[PDB]
Amino acid sequence: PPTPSPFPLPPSPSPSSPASAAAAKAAAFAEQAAAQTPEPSVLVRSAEEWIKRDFFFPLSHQP
Amino acid sequence: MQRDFVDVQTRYEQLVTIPKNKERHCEAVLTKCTKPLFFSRYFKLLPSMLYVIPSKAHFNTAPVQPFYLPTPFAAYRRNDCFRQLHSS
Amino acid sequence: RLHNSHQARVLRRRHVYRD
Amino acid sequence: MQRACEMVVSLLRVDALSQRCPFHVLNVQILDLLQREGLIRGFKVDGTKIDILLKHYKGAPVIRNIRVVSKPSRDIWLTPHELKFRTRFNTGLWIMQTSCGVISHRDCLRMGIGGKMLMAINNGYQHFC
Amino acid sequence: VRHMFLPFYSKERGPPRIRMQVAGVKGKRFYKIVAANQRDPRDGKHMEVLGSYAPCTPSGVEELRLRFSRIKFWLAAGAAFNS
Amino acid sequence: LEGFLLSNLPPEVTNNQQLLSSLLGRAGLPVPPSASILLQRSRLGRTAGRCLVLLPFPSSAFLTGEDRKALQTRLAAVLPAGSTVTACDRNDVENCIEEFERYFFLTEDLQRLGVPSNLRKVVTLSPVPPTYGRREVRDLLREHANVDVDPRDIVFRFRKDGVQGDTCYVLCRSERDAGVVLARIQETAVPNRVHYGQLFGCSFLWASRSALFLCDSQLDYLPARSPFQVFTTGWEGDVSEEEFKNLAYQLRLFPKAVRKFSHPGGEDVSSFFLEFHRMRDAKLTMSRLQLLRRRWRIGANTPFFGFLRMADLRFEDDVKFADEDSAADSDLDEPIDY
Amino acid sequence: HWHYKTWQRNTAGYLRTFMRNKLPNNEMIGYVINDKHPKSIRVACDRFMYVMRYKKTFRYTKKVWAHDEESEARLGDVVRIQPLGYRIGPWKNYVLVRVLHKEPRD
Amino acid sequence: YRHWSRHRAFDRLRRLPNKALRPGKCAGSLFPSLPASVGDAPSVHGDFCVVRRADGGFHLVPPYPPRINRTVEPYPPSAGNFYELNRQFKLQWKNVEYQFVPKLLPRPWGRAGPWGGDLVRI
Amino acid sequence: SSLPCLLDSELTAIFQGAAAKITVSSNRLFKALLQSGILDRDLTGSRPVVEFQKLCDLYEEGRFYRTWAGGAHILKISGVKGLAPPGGNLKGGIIDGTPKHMSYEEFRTFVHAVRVWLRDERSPVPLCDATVRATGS
Amino acid sequence: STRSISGRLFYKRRPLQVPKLKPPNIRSKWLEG
Amino acid sequence: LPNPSVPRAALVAARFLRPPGRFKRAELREHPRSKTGAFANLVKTAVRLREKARAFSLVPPPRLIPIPLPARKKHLESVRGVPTVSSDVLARRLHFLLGPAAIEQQKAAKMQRGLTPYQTELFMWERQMREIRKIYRAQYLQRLAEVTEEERQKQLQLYLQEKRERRLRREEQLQRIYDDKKRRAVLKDRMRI
RNA sequence: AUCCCAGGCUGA
RNA sequence: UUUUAUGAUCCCAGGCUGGUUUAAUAAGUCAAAGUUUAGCCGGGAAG
RNA sequence: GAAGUUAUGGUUUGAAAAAAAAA
RNA sequence: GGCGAGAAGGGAAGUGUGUUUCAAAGAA
Repeated sequence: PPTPSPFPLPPSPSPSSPASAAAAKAAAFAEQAAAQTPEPSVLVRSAEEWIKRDFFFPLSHQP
Repeated sequence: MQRDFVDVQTRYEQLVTIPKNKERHCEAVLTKCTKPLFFSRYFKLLPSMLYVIPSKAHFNTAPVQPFYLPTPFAAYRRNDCFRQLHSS
Repeated sequence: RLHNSHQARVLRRRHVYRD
Repeated sequence: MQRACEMVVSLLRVDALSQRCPFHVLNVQILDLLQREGLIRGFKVDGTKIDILLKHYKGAPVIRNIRVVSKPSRDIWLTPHELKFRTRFNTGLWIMQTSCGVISHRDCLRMGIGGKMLMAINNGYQHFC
Repeated sequence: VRHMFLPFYSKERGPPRIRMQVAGVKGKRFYKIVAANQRDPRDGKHMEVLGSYAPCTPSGVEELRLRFSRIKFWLAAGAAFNS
Repeated sequence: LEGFLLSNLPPEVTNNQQLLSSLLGRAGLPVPPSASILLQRSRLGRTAGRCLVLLPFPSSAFLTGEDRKALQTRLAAVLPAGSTVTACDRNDVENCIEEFERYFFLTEDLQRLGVPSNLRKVVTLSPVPPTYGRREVRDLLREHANVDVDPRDIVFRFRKDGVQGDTCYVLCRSERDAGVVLARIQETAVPNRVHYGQLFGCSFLWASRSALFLCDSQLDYLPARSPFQVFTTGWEGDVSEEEFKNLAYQLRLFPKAVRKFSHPGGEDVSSFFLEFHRMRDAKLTMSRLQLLRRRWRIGANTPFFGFLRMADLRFEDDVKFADEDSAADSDLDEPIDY
Repeated sequence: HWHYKTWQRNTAGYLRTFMRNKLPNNEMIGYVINDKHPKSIRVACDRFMYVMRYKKTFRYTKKVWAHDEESEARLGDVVRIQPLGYRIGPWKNYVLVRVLHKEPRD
Repeated sequence: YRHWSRHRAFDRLRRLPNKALRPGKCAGSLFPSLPASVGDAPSVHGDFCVVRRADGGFHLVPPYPPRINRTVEPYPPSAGNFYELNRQFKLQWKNVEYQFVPKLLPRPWGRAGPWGGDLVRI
Repeated sequence: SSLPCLLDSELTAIFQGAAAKITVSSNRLFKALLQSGILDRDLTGSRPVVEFQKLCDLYEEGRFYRTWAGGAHILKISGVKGLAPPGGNLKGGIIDGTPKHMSYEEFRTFVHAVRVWLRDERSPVPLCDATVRATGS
Repeated sequence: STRSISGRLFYKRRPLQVPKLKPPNIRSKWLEG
Repeated sequence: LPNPSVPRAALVAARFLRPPGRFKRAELREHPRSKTGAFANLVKTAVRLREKARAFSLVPPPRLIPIPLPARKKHLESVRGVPTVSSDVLARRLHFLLGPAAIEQQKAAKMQRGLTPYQTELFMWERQMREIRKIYRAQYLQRLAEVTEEERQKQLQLYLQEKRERRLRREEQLQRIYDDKKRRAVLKDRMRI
């Protein structure tokens, strides 16, 4: 069964550059969404769509 | 039932299907029954299909509502092409 | 940004001048 | 990319307290990753240049090696299950650029995202391209 | 034929069937139960591997491995088979 | 330009009078709360998906090609996607009105054709161009066969979308007339449309006996007995079911069951419905019947045998029509072979 | 023509070059290199191949003739084109879909 | 390789590939609808035609006149010992004749197919 | 009103004049047809003059080049290099753009089609494209 | 070490620049393999 | 030019008909040619049809203006032809067919003159086979419908997630770039002053 | 053009 | 006017594809390219 | 049925057609 | 009279063959 876990809130004093901080915020939210959302089968989408998703989003924890 | 296919089917038709068909308003179309039988190496014919039209004895083929055709559509009616003799 | 072909360079321009 | 491949030289100095390198936002982000990993004492941004204050331990420097992977004339990308194999059994830092920012190969592996391999710090002798 | 199973029917090769391809080596022979078209080569083109059948086995009992759900699916699709 | 024919209208639009009127008003045609609307409905009061919009023609008689283009573009833009819009002149309007009438009164015409006495008098013509009607079929038969048939016993096969099929059934006044039609109408060139005062497009019509009708109380539930049934006729009058079983065995016909059909009057010929175990057996028996026809030298168009099939039934209470039910699995009764 | 092996087709470089090449409906992007003929344009399109041996991607140019119903694609404009499945006349094989960048005129 | 400069060959017979008849696709469309995908749908019957039979039935027949590749010499080389190497296939009804020789066409072939010809009535 | 059909004698005269079995380039055929003014007479019977541009557009849209095997000469000349469209072979190459040389029957069919299309452009009810698929909703 | 795959024509240039030593068993070339 | 005329019914009915092989093709072009049908002469048919059609005015081919197809993402839809029969009925039928009742029904099947005992049981045996084939189709279709409902839900959720997050990223980037340009423009204007 | 057709229709 | 050093014009030679195990922290797909029952394809003619 | 698909070896010996003009 | 029948083809074709990514409905 799935075991969702809390994702730590990114710090909001910045220990890095502002661009790094923004990337960290976006990455945290994206990884939480990827953990909490499932994925359908290959046949729903095309090869190029899957490749684009793979390179743009963190992989889902529930294939 | 140990009673045989024809016997069981006929009895069920007598008990249930026939009264239902008599009470239900019916209609006849030729859309799906016209499909030809697929050819094979041992059968390459288009034999005539016998369409068994429902009869009024077992089916209530009367219209639910009378036919309607108002003006100015009536002025175009081809009176000679049908024997139904429609009127407003 | 690797492939700076003619089409790539045309499409990669935010503004007329890079001040 | 050119600026990062240049900053490799400034990072690989020995017998120096601090060294300068060319400025770039990508350089700043890689320096942020390095400081979070505790490989440099710090750095300062001064106009066209960045002054990196390096860290040492028992004489030798903390940064013992830098292997460049992605050059401006050739990108290198990896799927998660290729990154796992390539970084197998190594304590070094492989810097990865992804849609989620410049992170470490361990963050990339946990996220399962496709990334671009830029540099390997203290990776010993482990490379494929 | 229902629209879903049309690709399973080949104009050049014929309708789908559930049959057995020879497998193994000279002497040691078993069979791979597959779904193919009627005019495909016996050991050649096929659509799916549905199981295997070994009449001679060390245990002395004929062994039959089958994907039950897939056999049901191909029977529903209309694959023919022999005695 | 007399009007527009809208086809494949969605059921929502067909059923909602207000929506269609509002759409036409937005397009430009003023529909009174002027242009007139007529829907295609069957005897069950169910819209077939076709609408005829007759423009006001004390004034539209001065319309031109530009006006036609503008109005058609506006109608196409306004109406739902998937529904086609066509321009109709007076001939097209007449054809549409006759088509709606025949669609409504198809059942009675089918019963009248199926009257058992007309078994050998119905001729099937195909492919009839859509512009043709009963009068056009009568004229064609007169011209190309020198045969006169009643223009009121001609029945067009309809499609699931309400549009006429390319098949006609004509009740010739005599079996001689039917045979003459069959012999004459073979690959006959026929104009497709009358436009600009000329004849445009050629269609090659054929005649045959490929749709036999029988309406009787003895056969209403006959087809339900089995799916593999072959009708046959042209035998001697006095032969009973057992004698015909013996005759069929002698002729090397092997039916699972035999059912004689008799109707009041006309005992010169005895008709029998044979029943078989498999569709393969039915088809092979039909092939042997064709062979026996050829070896016996009877007319190739003579009514000898056929494949029984109940006409599609539609009932008022039905929500999904059996012919339109995508879940049907009757194809499993007919294995495919190459 | 070049055939990639099964394992090669799973690599990140191959997948990313395939993603770059592919578009919905097999559309392509290019720029106009010929606008003399009416309702026609010759378009140069960037196309990439991944070389396994050296683990890098090189770019080449694909030049095709498309159909332009109107007259809106001049020389040096960036456009998106779609294949037809048939050859209109002796040359044209694509159809203009949209104009991305327009070189200033007049 | 050769990057030399040479004059165009005007009198050379350019040979073409051999292609056989396509059986067709049972999953194809006899009467194609509006295509939602770029490209014509395949034909159910391919290069064969349904035609009436002498026994009252129908059967599939190859096209006439034959689709031939005349850019290549007849094979085997001894084919002339048994065949008419210049055989011609005419289309004449009464006094009207048609000159039609199928030949390969440029791609994309699509629904129309690889072969075509001109309209020449005599 | 009505659309009279042109005379085979007049069409043969125009075809032979353009030429001076027999195939004549579409350029010469179109120029001769436009000079004869026959289309103008048809339009007057059924506002501006027909243009060489209009003839070219109708020829393209009717796509007679594909229908009457207008590209077989490409395969005759180039060979296998003629199969692929422009750009199919990344090396490049020359593809002849010669428009089709119509025979008499092909020219007659083209003329009939042109007259019918020109009539349809103005007639309230056309022969072709009388039905248009709705796109909005 | 990647200076030999510079530019766009690496895939045709670099495969030409390789060792050109004699075949291992060219001493018996007249046996024709 | 045209092919010999043949009904659309024959066109449809020949869907699964295997085309002739090499020898069967050779058998159709022999000289005795006894197999040729009515109005099916190879040399004459096309010309005859052309001449008959010429008697009337030819309708011109369609004018085809090429347009680009729109780009729409593939969406999984609910299965259409799903029987509504009940799993209880299917279970009863399967129990009958796969139990010992089918063999007894085969034994009890009646014979017709001309058939051996095996055939009369085979035909009844095949009658049960047509039933079980229909039972498998219903179960497979219902299970597929359930799986498709699940998959449709998953795909919808994934699409919504991706769309929302990409929209947020684009909004952030646009805001940042807009502020940058906003300051740059004022700086440049002051320099030009 | 009249050799064949276990192919057809017609003639007041 | 159309192609052309991104190789046009223009010679000679070659159909393409798959095959499970596979040692070494060299593998989670054998890892630029090496196959073996097989896959796809490979005119027409009694004139 | 459609859309994309790096060429290699023989060392190779760069411009080829159309059009214009010519008689 | 009816079905099946290529000694299971390497004789053509280089930007070709094949591969990869797709798509293909009657009963309208």
